[PDB]
Amino acid sequence: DLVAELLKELSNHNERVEERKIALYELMKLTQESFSVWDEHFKTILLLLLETLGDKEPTIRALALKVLREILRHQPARFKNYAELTVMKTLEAHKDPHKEVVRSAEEAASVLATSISPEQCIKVLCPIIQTADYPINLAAIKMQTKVIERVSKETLNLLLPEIMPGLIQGYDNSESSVRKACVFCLVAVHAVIGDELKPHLSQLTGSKMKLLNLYIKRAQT
Amino acid sequence: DLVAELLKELSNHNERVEERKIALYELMKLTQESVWDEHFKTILLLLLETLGDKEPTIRALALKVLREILRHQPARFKNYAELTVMKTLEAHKDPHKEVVRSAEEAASVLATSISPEQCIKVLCPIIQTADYPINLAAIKMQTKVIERVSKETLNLLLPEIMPGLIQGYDNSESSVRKACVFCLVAVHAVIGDELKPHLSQLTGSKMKLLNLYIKRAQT
Amino acid sequence: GSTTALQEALKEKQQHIEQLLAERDLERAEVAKATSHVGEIEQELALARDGHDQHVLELEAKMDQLRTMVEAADREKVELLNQLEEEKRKVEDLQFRVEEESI
Amino acid sequence: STTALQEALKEKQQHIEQLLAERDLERAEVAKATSHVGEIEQELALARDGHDQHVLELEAKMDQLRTMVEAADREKVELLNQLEEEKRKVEDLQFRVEEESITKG
Repeated sequence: DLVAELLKELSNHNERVEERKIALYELMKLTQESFSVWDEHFKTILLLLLETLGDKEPTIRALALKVLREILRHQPARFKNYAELTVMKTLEAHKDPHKEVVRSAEEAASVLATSISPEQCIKVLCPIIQTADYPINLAAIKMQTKVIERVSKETLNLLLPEIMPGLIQGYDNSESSVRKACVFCLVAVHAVIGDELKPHLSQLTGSKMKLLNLYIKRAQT
Repeated sequence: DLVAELLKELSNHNERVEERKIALYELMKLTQESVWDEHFKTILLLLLETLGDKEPTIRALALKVLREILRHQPARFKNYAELTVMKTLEAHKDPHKEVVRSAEEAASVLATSISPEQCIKVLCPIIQTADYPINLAAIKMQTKVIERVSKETLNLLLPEIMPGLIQGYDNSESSVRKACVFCLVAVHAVIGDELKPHLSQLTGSKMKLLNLYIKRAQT
Repeated sequence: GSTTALQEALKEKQQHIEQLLAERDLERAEVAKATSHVGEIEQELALARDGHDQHVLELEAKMDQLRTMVEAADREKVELLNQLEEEKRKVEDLQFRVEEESI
Repeated sequence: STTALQEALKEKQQHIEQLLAERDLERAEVAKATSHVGEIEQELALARDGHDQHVLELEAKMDQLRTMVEAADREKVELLNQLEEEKRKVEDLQFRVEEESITKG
């Protein structure tokens, strides 16, 4: 009944800002402490959060993202069939003009990156890496990296032909953060498959290989 | 009599650390709340003595107290400016980060309280001869003092100030070079183009760097 | 015929005796009531004292714990502030150097 | 006859006086008990009142201390965020430096 009431408060999109902040804070508080309530009421909560991400009020969005971060951090398994949507919405939230929202979105992206099934994440992210606008592609590459850190050698190896084009073309991007992100992602691949990576990088210039090798040696120590 | 007991507590050099912490906290508390007219000097002396304490936290707290006295009653430092400045800048060479921080705060408050002319005059030879990071803090404080002077006084003191900034600009330590750049910017804020003839002996590159940072300060 | 008068005096005195007895009984009842009252208020004093005592002890425990939390948290806060300051100074140095190289 | 009545009278009067004295003592006991009741009542009152004030103050310090803890933890979180931002900013600058280092030589 308490959950239903909080849920009823949260259904008022773009209105009752203070009361809904209170409701969200209460949601987070309860999330920190029942465990079996989610089995019946999770999905509605998720849906409402994702709707509230589109709010006119920035702070409501940021708070919503912090809440999503907590829910992800406590009970990840229930996101299994909703990963692609969640990723997309979060990455979208990275394009917000308000800095606090982007920050909370980056935190949420980190935990999401440590929660979601890795294969599907990569598979979803590839066209996003290739086609999304700055800085969505940036957050997507970062997340892809954090995912690569959790994959097996065999699986990564099998997924490489799909992963690589985005990283190679992305390395030629004009935005410093993107190039840096691609270098780091390559470093993370190298951490897993080692020398086997080298034939995939035949299309890079010597300068870029220098830059990559430096960060590899840096990552080793 | 309430103050006297605290003062007597503070007379115990390098000992009774917690009790002297209590005395210092109480003294600060009183500073937040006309006694000084009769009892200032002795306290000041103890504070300076306290800068030489073996206990770092005692020193940091002492610097915060000094900061409070400076912030509340600057005028009383009139005849002790040279000394207090010397001591604070000396305190900037402490190995403890918290102490260096509190020393920067105390130096900061000191810069807005002390007579600007005497401050500059005292600071110049320190800039010219002191070791890192004393010279650095001296330059930064020089900047904060420069922000408070009229054009004429700065103009009168320029021939003494400039050599330290130029030589500091040639210092091997990056922080000193940058601080010197900022001080030159702060002078430029007051006297504008008149600075240029004093900089005729500078290379083109550092002139470029200066012009860029000036332009950054302008917008 | 004063015998009748004496008889009547006896009657009056006997009546007075009975009345005094009733009165005395009432006074004893009031003494008993006051005694019971004393016992009751005594019981209340005991329970009040006990309850307030345990409650105060509990509160003192929680208070001192919260104090410990404040100290630890503030220490961590100061240290974090130091790390932050160092990092800012690193940014500042690197940025200055970059500006120098660009020129 | 008459003598018997006189004797009965005397005895009855003795009983009366005894009853008067007895009643006076009992009224004294009533006064004593009453004073006792008043005293213990006042003691109970002071106990209740004092306990109330004491509890109020302790709860005040409790809530103040709690507010301080909450605020401090919030400030700590904010400092951690700022710390992270500064760290990645440093990292970024270093990357740019290495990149220029390879371009120039």
